[PDB]
Amino acid sequence: KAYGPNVKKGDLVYGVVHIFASFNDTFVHVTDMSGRETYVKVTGGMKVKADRDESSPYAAMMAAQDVVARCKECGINALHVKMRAVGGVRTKSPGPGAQAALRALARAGMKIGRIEDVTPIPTDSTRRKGSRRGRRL
Amino acid sequence: MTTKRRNHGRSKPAHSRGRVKPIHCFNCGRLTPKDKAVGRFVVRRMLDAASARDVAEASPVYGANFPMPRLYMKQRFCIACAIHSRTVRARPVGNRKIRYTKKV
Amino acid sequence: QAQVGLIIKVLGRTGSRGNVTQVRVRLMAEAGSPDYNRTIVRNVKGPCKENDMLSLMETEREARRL
Amino acid sequence: GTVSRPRGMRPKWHKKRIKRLKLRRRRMRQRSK
Amino acid sequence: ALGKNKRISKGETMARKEWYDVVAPANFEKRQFAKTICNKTQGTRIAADVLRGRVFEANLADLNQSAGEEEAYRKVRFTVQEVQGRNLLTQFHSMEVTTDKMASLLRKWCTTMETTVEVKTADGYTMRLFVVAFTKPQANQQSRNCYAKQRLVKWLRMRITKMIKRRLSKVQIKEAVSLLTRNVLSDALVRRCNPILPLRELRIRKVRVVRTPKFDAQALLSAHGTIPASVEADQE
RNA sequence: CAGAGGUGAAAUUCUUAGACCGCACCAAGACGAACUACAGCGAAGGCAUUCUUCAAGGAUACCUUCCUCAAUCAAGAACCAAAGUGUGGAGAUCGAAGAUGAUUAGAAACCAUUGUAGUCCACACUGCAAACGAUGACACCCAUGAAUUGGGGAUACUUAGUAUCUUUACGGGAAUAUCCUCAGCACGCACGCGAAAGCUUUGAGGUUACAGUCUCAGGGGGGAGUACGUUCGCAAGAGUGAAACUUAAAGAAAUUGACGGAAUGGCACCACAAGACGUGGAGCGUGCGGUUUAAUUUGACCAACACGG
RNA sequence: CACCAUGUU
RNA sequence: GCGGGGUGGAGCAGCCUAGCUCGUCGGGCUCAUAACCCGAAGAUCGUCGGUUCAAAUCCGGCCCCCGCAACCA
Ligand SMILES: [K+]
Ligand SMILES: [K+]
Ligand SMILES: [K+]
Ligand SMILES: [K+]
Ligand SMILES: [K+]
Ligand SMILES: [Mg+2]
Ligand SMILES: [Mg+2]
Ligand SMILES: [Mg+2]
Ligand SMILES: [Mg+2]
Ligand SMILES: [Mg+2]
Ligand SMILES: [Mg+2]
Ligand SMILES: [Mg+2]
Ligand SMILES: [Mg+2]
Ligand SMILES: [Mg+2]
Ligand SMILES: [Mg+2]
Ligand SMILES: [Mg+2]
Ligand SMILES: [Mg+2]
Ligand SMILES: [Mg+2]
Ligand SMILES: [Mg+2]
Ligand SMILES: [Mg+2]
Ligand SMILES: [Mg+2]
Ligand SMILES: [Mg+2]
Ligand SMILES: [Mg+2]
Ligand SMILES: [Mg+2]
Ligand SMILES: [Mg+2]
Ligand SMILES: [Mg+2]
Ligand SMILES: [Mg+2]
Ligand SMILES: [Mg+2]
Ligand SMILES: [Mg+2]
Ligand SMILES: [Mg+2]
Ligand SMILES: [Mg+2]
Ligand SMILES: [Mg+2]
Ligand SMILES: [Mg+2]
Ligand SMILES: [Mg+2]
Ligand SMILES: [Mg+2]
Ligand SMILES: [Mg+2]
Ligand SMILES: [Mg+2]
Ligand SMILES: [Mg+2]
Ligand SMILES: [Mg+2]
Ligand SMILES: [Mg+2]
Ligand SMILES: [Mg+2]
Ligand SMILES: [Mg+2]
Ligand SMILES: [Mg+2]
Ligand SMILES: [Mg+2]
Ligand SMILES: [Mg+2]
Repeated sequence: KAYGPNVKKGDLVYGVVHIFASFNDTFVHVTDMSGRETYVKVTGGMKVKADRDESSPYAAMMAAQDVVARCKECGINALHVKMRAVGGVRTKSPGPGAQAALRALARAGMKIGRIEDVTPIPTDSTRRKGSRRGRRL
Repeated sequence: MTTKRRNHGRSKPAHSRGRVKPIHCFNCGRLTPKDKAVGRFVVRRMLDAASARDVAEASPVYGANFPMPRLYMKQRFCIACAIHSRTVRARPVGNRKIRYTKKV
Repeated sequence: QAQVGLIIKVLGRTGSRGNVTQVRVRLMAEAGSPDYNRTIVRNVKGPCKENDMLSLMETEREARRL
Repeated sequence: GTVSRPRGMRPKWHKKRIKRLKLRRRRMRQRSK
Repeated sequence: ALGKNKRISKGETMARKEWYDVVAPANFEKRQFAKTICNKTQGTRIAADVLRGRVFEANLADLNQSAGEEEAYRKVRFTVQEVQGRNLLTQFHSMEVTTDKMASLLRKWCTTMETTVEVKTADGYTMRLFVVAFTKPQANQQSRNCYAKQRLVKWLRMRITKMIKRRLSKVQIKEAVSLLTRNVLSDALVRRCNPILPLRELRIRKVRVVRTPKFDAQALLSAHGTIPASVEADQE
């Protein structure tokens, strides 16, 4: 398939994987180092049929394995990691599929570069959803 | 009724200040005064021990010398949310006055 | 298609009703293989014990600690 | 529970009833004077 | 979820792409960092038109092979200024400490002092610098906190502003980038500010270019020295 | 490039007319995270980015000045979160009302997607809050240990110690260590006090051994902060404020039980799990109830019903 | 963190 | 005068040869009621005729109820 950069066999060609793991879905998005070009984007909802399971670790692992397949056709063999939670005024805790997706990429044979946490952190914020009494569940 | 806490459950003495601006609870978003909310600063590893060792094998940068990044986040809870998540539990009347000044 | 694993430590009875046992299993693979001496945590249904053997099918999912 | 036994409805909603009743009586005397 | 979409219209991508090389200015050890793909020129859409202005982010430790353990927590951004064949000639865009390292410097019984400095370089670059400093207890101190007096905080902020303005306004953007990458400016800041207030750590958290001069091809060429060749256009 | 969103699970909703996601930007309005503390400032309400500004305010220092000028208060005056009102702006976020989707026996509630007034600013009103320390103001006495904020001083005995770090310009500096001191918010804790919970130089102590000074309010529970009158307010309302009548308690703090869709630790095949064999469907025996009858004698309703042997 | 309403003096 | 409607105990479909829901009954679940679970019964299609092999259905007459008209002087 080739479709890759003119480099020596075995050389590390680096992409950036953006892992957005909320509590409803997991995103496995592979771009370049500028972020402008996207080689591939597979989500957990692309892998399951029930809404309740799109955020499951198994769905994230399945989506990560799909990404490694396509990355090989692109020529990308190494990835810098940028993981994020919902952020903003919402929760900053990463979703269940964040750890599963990263582990799946490592086991699938793709080299892991630098890892960073890039959830949007406001230095001050608008009002969060819900009343002053919070979500009454 | 009877006064449960001399503190009244917050950190605002009678002549220290009038109003402390509220914060949104970490879980449910309830507005609670910042001196009253249960505040925990947690340092969390990005991956567990099994997952960290797998990612380290495939990482030319991370290994025995370079530690992997951690998660730093100050969490402030509503009283109800802190009790439900078990970060704080009801205590016997005698033990209610026990205070901790550092993470243990 | 099914990898054989050996139970090396019983961690306890997990879940409600105590019908599931969490164990640490070492994958029995030939030397030089990537899965050599790989230990994973799994959930087991049925009476199990140390030094028992399991057919794991897939060996990627790790059970949550409890 | 944070207060003692009320012996009646919630006093805040009892206050709202009285306020609504006071308003209605005020308008009724307007259309007779 | 799969097979759930109802309204779809409301009524080989790789084949087109061509690989390019991103080149950092000559003041960095690893000149040809990163590699990107752009649509091949087709029609009136010239590839270099959409390639100009892209911002690439790389770790400083990867750019400069110096294992000081401090460069591994700094990201450097570059803006594509000119496309020369298959090489993207870049200019410094911004520098920022990684989120994990910045969040780990906070302590709960000390004063966090922040300074924002806007400086104009000699070649017409406007840079906004963000400096964060932390107070520390003394060696024999027994107090429960080391909060700083507001008078000393304002003095520290003013001295930082003066030193950064004086040091960076008389240099070019290339020299200013070197001053920031090798921590020569940071070393002098913490040396001249510690007598004001005992400082646990003084760090330039973020540097951003906010205004650029008009483009100059000769200026870009002199900042890149000997441009390494690119083999992407070369037949495999 | 085929989903995204959202939930306990969903749906309303968005999406090949390209949603979501990714990178660098632009606009607009809010907000000032971490640092943020039984910390500071303010009469209270309140107050958190930086720089430049304008009037203040407190503490401390003083062998400066002065000479009862004070304390507390009807009347009177000013200020006062949020919501609300008027007129102009602004309108990102959130969001009373409303809409739609769920959940439900019902649900116009809680949950989901939205959305008006609002939320923000200027000017003018309103004067209500668990406006709380449910604790009026001024003054006196008052035991102990560890701290903290600001300013100073030192390095029945005739006088009793001590350091560390940085250091080319808001710099004869800054922060620390030890000791003392005045003022401020407080913590663990001696008398004494209290119905108790608790309070304690921060009194709720120094009170039947009842007197430092001034002032506000209360007199069983309801009716009711209602009616009437009146003042103020654009309105919403606010202040003032009864009676007839009704009632034996209402209420306070603690104790022991019981209970909790609160938590912790255990336990049981009259519990479950893994299972077995059945019962519930058929015929029939028997007990119980109904119905019937002259009478169908009667007890018993997990712990009654092949039980009263 | 689905749904659990009531009990003649 | 014109148009339209009568259907299980109630409310409505099918009206161009019997259905739903509520109710009722039996059994479960509960200490018990409700909610919930499993089953069952209940229908001259308003009456009188006609057409047709066969009429709730198609064609007339009859009894209630329902609307729209009932104007110019
Ligand atoms: K989901
Ligand atoms: K697009
Ligand atoms: K009011
Ligand atoms: K028994
Ligand atoms: K009840
Ligand atoms: Mg979804
Ligand atoms: Mg709850
Ligand atoms: Mg104060
Ligand atoms: Mg207040
Ligand atoms: Mg608290
Ligand atoms: Mg209670
Ligand atoms: Mg109570
Ligand atoms: Mg009371
Ligand atoms: Mg009442
Ligand atoms: Mg201090
Ligand atoms: Mg800040
Ligand atoms: Mg307001
Ligand atoms: Mg307006
Ligand atoms: Mg219900
Ligand atoms: Mg109703
Ligand atoms: Mg509804
Ligand atoms: Mg409904
Ligand atoms: Mg609604
Ligand atoms: Mg409606
Ligand atoms: Mg009041
Ligand atoms: Mg209070
Ligand atoms: Mg007070
Ligand atoms: Mg009061
Ligand atoms: Mg008071
Ligand atoms: Mg102070
Ligand atoms: Mg002092
Ligand atoms: Mg007396
Ligand atoms: Mg009375
Ligand atoms: Mg008024
Ligand atoms: Mg008037
Ligand atoms: Mg009005
Ligand atoms: Mg009006
Ligand atoms: Mg025991
Ligand atoms: Mg069984
Ligand atoms: Mg049977
Ligand atoms: Mg039977
Ligand atoms: Mg029988
Ligand atoms: Mg028993
Ligand atoms: Mg028996
Ligand atoms: Mg009832």
